[PDB]
Amino acid sequence: EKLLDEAIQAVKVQSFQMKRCLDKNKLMDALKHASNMLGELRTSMLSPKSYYELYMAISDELHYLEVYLTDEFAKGRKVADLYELVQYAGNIIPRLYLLITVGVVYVKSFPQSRKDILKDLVEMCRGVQHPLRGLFLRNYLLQCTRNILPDEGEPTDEETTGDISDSMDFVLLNFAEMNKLWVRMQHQGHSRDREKRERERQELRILVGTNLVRLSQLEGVNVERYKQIVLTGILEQVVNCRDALAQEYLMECIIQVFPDEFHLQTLNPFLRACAELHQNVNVKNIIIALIDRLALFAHREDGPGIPAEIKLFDIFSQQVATVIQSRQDMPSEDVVSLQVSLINLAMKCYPDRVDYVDKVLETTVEIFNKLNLEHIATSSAVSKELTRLLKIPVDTYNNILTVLKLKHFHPLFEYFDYESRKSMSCYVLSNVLDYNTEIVSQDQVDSIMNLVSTLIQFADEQSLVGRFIHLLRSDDPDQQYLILNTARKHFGAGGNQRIRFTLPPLVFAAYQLAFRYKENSQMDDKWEKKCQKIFSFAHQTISALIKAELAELPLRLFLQGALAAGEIGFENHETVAYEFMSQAFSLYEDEISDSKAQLAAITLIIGTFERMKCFSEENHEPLRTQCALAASKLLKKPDQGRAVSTCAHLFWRVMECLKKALKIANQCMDPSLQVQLFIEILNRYIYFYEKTIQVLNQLIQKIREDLPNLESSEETEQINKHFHNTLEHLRSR
Amino acid sequence: FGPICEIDVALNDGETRKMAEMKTEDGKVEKHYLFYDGESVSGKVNLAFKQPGKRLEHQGIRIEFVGQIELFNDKSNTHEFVNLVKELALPGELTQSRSYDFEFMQVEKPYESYIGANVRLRYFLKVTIVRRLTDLVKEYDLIVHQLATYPDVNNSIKMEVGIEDCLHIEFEYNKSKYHLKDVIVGKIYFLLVRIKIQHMELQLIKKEITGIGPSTTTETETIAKYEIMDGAPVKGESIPIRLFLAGYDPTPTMRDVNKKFSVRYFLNLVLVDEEDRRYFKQQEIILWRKAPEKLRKQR
Amino acid sequence: LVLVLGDLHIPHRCNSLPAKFKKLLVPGKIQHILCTGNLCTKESYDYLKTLAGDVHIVRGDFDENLNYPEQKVVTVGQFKIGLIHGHQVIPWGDMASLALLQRQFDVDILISGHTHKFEAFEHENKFYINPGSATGAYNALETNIIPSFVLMDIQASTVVTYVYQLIGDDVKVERIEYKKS
Repeated sequence: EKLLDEAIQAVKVQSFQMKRCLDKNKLMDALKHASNMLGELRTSMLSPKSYYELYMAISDELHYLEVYLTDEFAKGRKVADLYELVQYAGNIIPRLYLLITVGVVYVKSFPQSRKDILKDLVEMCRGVQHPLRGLFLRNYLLQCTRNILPDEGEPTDEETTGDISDSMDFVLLNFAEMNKLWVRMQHQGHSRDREKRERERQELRILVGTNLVRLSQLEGVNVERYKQIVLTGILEQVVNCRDALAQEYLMECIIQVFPDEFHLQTLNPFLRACAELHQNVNVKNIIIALIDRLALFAHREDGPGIPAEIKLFDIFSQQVATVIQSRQDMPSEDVVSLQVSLINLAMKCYPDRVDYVDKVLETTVEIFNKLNLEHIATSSAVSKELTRLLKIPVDTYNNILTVLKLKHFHPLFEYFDYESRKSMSCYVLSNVLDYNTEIVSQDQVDSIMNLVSTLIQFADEQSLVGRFIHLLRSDDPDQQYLILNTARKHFGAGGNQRIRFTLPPLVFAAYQLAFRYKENSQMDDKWEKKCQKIFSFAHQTISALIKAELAELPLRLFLQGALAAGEIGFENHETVAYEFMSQAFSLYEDEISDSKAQLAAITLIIGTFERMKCFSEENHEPLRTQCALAASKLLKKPDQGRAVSTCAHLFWRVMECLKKALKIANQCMDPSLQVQLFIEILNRYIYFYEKTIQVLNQLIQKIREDLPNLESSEETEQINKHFHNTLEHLRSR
Repeated sequence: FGPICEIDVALNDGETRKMAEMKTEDGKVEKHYLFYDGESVSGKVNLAFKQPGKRLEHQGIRIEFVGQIELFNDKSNTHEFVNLVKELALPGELTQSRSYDFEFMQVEKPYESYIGANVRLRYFLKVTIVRRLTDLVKEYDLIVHQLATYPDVNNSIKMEVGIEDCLHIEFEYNKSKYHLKDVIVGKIYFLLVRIKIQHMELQLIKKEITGIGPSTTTETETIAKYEIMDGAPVKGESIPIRLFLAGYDPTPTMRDVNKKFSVRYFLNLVLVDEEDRRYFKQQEIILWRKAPEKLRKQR
Repeated sequence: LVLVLGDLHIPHRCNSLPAKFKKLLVPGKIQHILCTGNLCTKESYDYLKTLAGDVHIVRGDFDENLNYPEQKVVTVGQFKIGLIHGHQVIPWGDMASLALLQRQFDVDILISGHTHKFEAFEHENKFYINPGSATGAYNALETNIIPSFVLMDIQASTVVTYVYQLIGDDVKVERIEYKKS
């Protein structure tokens, strides 16, 4: 490529010798230096980048020759016949570059000679037939003629000829001779360097793009003229290129430089021209740039918005499909992304209308149902494209109830991979979860279980059933139960692991419901039987824990059921609590091996039962004995002593169990533990004493000898000051 | 002793108009009075006598307008086709610078003063003072043109040429009889391109046919090699041609002057491929000088 | 700054902690966390983890996992603090029994509850806390339940208390002070 280095070398030498004669007012022989100079463009041995750098080097050095020829003519020192004087040389290239030099000045200095010379220089461009020299001189021409084209906002030196019509036909002819030669870029030179030709096509294409930027600068090109001449004239140059990359760089250049409103009404025409494109075209990026800039104008304020005539929805859909219909050998991700944009636009441009996005995703199922594709796994990129597709509808809708209220939302989820299907299902549920969803209608009640039907066949469900009590809290004095009963049935069909997390809240949701009819006790007259249904419905749900082999959870649940029965006042509640009392009694006595849990049961049973002041002593006493029976079934001593002591409150005879409590404490080995239990009998006597009396005095004396006969540790002194402080409250002085 | 008498020819209208000039042998640049057919010549032969005390005896004094062509650099066939003679003095003496008035009424000039290699057409006034042994022959060259106005018809030479299954082009010369300051405007119209063409060049080439009949010495030179094109074109390309022939200094196409030499000009469409062959096509054009005229307006 | 709450029932009786309580509680300001119980799900326990790290939990009547301790004690700086729920109490709410509970453990400070109604008093030179339900979780004995949570500042032999209760739709606060004897 050293040919290039010696090329610009001879360039400066004649560059500075022409300026030598320029300063000497030797115009004729200075152009002679330029004539021996521009004949370096005669070569074709240089790389297009190599030639491009020299061409820019030449474009700025003839610019110095231009500013010389400019100040000559501008102030009146115009050497005549230059339009013809330059036409004596042999080599074609120096002769022409001087011709444009004279030509542009003749346009500015002589307004009347505008249109005519414009119709000569551009045709004189074909005075060459090379692909490469053809490009650069005309991009050079575009630089020289950049702003001298006419317009409507024109200075009124009315000798001028030519208007915006002249400009548009001018540059379209420039657009013609550039696109044609840029395709002749593809098949020139040697055969082994087709990639070299195409990469340099990616380089000098910006030169042609400058012509298209010239188009945007024309303010006189309005919507009417553009669509009828400039667009079609471009589209004529669009359809005749018969080359992929030539078509690729151009089309995106048309959208990116031409403003939005020009592309507003070209939807039918331009995309029919897109249907005219080759199969090697990146039609995606063309429509990507389309909807990019189109949605950019749809969401820019300070204007009418989008005209009411234009229904982008159906027009896009009809022309989009034709783009699919016209194309041939097409990867899956192509149609997915276009449908993504269809979803994208139909939501953004039509937020308040929901049946529109419905149809597009309805077509999406119809597209891929007709598409003979098997069950979509995660491997191919189609998985990530349809994921991006399905992601948009849920994210975009502000109130996610509209996501749930979609009937055709369900078909989409079927075709996904198990890993993908699980991941998206918990996400869409989480969206119903992470945002506070209020009362949910029966229609969406069936939806959520249907969404559950997609997921199950984790604690995520527990979060769902956690707000289920809220999003399916209803102010109806009947229906709420059916909501819970639907949860009872369908969530019970989920399996066995889940119900341990949801029934204990669903049953209390029934308690809420049960106490909701405590509120409705005066409002309703059937609530007593409805509770009986609910307390039995609890028993049904509790029985679901039984088949789930759960033991302790129903215990307290029966206890509130006993509490709920005894507090509401519905008919037969005493036996219902009794029935539950027998249930909790039986479950405790059946299987549990450990002791502490059994301790918690009876202590919570006895605590509620004392508070359960609706069991008459015809029922209280048999249960009082059964609580005494339950305590006796234990293994270790001090635990039983606490239980029987608590049984004394059930007679509120009291001191009967107190005497037994003393007896149970007398067969322990370690003196450390037995002595505070002695105190725990004293204070127990103290409490009932203040509600029988002399037993307190003797027992205080009894612990006095029982205290000091031991070896001590950090626990001994704690009970000594405990005892002394115990005396301080008995010190009621 | 120097010359006995110097012959000096000054025309009575040797100051008018302007000068047009022509290039002579060795590239020398000689200027002689431009005339035209039907124009009279008149002047004074200043016979400046140089040697005082001596005398110039003679057998007459005359001046001859001799329009003659010399062919093949030979003096044995110097042929005068124009010969007008004015007698200035009879046999006598020259003792001083005597001015003799001469005037050849309406000198007929059937051909333009043109100079070739083996062709040399000249007009001159030869003063021949007949001395006893050596007549003082003084020559005063005079350039003359061949005038003609615009032609009635200058038809469009529109022809198809090419090489079979290799090339076929339509070249259109808008005119066929141009004058010396014309412009060749036309078009080259491709109909077939299957060759790795490197360029197209148009050569303005003269054939100087010299001699009479079989003695044909046609020297051929390319004054111009005009460039219009480069590279190998494709189907559907139109090539206007624009060539100013002013920078060529051409001579009118002279059709068999005196049946001893002719001047014809041919355009040669020369086409060269990357393998360096040349394809040529020959087309005659007539040239002719037109007028020294006030340049403006056009019919 | 230490926090006190209890009787949550996050899945059980309500949906979650009331929104205004969950903007007041933000991570960074509180250095220790204390709870009474009835989490009923790792949600509140993990939410307490988000709030701070010095978190200590005792089992309610309705929590499930067995790794949580039934009771816990702490001697932070100067004070002795006890931690229970409150279901292990005769006719829950008895004044004499709770005075006994400190008398057993000889702490300076107790936390209790299980009644879902807020209580707090100082007695026999010792001081007790019943934050109640911080989610307004229903209780059988008392119909209406008000969410309420407690925060406390201990400098030296002196703890400030701040309890926020849910009456109506606003945060109403009552302030109580304690001095270590």
